Amino acid sequence: MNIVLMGLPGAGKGTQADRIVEKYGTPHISTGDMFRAAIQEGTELGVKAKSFMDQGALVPDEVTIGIVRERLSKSDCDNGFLLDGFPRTVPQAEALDQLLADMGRKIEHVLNIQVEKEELIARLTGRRICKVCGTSYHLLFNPPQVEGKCDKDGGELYQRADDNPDTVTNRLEVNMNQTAPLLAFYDSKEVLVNINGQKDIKDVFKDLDVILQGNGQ
Ligand SMILES: Nc1ncnc2c1ncn2[C@@H]1O[C@H](COP(=O)(O)OP(=O)(O)OP(=O)(O)OP(=O)(O)OP(=O)(O)OC[C@H]2O[C@@H](n3cnc4c(N)ncnc43)[C@H](O)[C@@H]2O)[C@@H](O)[C@H]1O
Ligand SMILES: [Zn+2]
Repeated sequence: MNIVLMGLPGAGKGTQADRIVEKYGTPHISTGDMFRAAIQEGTELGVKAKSFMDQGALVPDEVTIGIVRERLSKSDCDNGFLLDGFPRTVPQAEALDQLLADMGRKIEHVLNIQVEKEELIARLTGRRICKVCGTSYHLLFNPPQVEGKCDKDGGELYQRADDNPDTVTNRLEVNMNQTAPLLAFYDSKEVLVNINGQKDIKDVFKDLDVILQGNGQ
């Protein structure tokens, strides 16, 4: 289906994304991941993006919408898709509506994973990423089976440069600044669903599953 996983930095979007892909096998589209790739590719876009990313600020809308416009217009998204960490602003939200309006489609579910700020901060403090697949772990709450090695590919784990305290507080503030309105936009569009993310990973997924697995509740 056409899904959108939103939530503040550290809400467990990627974490829950890996589980949603397994089951339904829908294309995981993460703007955070795409920018990170452009950067690793060394593109001009990646150079300009990193500047904002390092600071913890949003990458300008026009650039962000642009890359999402291109990625979603690809064939591996006709049967469905899982946007992750997008949109984050109202312009992004509308640009996404029109984009799909042309393809004769629409967003069908906006899953908003909610967690209090303090938990969000603890989650980003001791987090680690797999050098090989991008997946994350948490030294305390969700450690890898074997220290420093990804459970999927044995890849090395590392801390995101921006997962430091200063940047984290700026990241949380900037993104929240856009939330309330973005949440209303979707709620008045009858597609939003809040979900308690302040629980075990498995349990947060079941709450997500209920909506994806259609069947009433
Ligand atoms: N649309 C857009 N517009 C403008 N700019 C944009 C943009 N999109 C991206 N950008 C730019 O790119 C930058 C980086 O983007 P991005 O990579 O998307 O950064 P982010 O916003 O900080 O979000 P995260 O992916 O890091 O968090 P997440 O919720 O997936 O967390 P995770 O699952 O690891 O979970 C966190 C930790 O918690 C643990 N965890 C997960 N679930 C649980 C649970 N249930 N209980 C306890 N711990 C848990 C995990 O193990 C992990 O260690 C942005 O700051 C911005 O500059
Ligand atoms: Zn990995």
